[PDB]
Amino acid sequence: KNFEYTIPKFSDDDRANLFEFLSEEGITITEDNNNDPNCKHQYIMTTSNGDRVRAKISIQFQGKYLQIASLINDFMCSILNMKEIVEQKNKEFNVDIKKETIESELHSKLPKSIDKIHEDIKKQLSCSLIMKKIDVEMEDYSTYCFSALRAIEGFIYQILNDVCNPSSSKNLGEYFTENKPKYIIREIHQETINGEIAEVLCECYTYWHENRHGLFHMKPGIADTKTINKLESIAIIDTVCQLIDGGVARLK
Amino acid sequence: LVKVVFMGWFKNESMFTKEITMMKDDVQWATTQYAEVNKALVKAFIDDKKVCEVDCR
Repeated sequence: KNFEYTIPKFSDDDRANLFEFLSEEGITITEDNNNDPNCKHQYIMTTSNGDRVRAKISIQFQGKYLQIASLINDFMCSILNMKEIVEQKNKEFNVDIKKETIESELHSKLPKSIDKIHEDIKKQLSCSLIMKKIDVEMEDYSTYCFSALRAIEGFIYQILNDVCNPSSSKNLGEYFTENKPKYIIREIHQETINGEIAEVLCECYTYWHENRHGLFHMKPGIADTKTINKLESIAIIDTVCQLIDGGVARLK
Repeated sequence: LVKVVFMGWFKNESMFTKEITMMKDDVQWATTQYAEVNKALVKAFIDDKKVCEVDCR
């Protein structure tokens, strides 16, 4: 599998070198020969498994395997600044928002989980809650789900990460196996996971996986222009927070 | 918040397409999902230009 991602702007150095550390744990990056030259630098990003990647120039990656792909993504969330968005929307919209308002909404959403989950997650959830603030009706709400789904996905890692701290840094499916109702932990991990932790994980994963599947499965031969209804989105955003907030409480 | 068109190719060379309006920063992730779910190669275009690509066949 391969990928290419082209990022406009970026780093201005700060972000890039900034970016690299995180990848520091743990992949190997080395400069490489730059040929035709709108590009200041070219790098190769490496792994024990056999990954490869690229650069750079307002930056581009092409890579052999997905894994660096994830890391680059998590970071960009990391860049993510809440205050930051706010100016944009109003500029997008008439509406003026006290950002500090949302947390009220957000805190309200995760009464027992607010301070027990990674900031990264909050940011995604907070993004999803924008919808409640804006009166204007809209064509598509899918984006709001996307944030929701992202949060829950992270939430799963957060648990996974603590419960099993693995060099491998693999993928969610890996931990999980299929049963006709709620999903279950792969047998291989049942030794280690094997909890009420498992139940929380499975409850969450199952919600994510199907919704992800519902949203992104495409029929071959089709050119979808469909849109996601508001209630349609609310159920999801709301449902997720409950799982997250609920999970934390249940796993005191 | 922009309109994006996703284009996908299955292993069998069939094709799929989607138009969504969504916040820009989610596009790659989104692109990633389409490919991972359908085992497909997906390219994402904004304003007629290709900003992201992922392949999972």
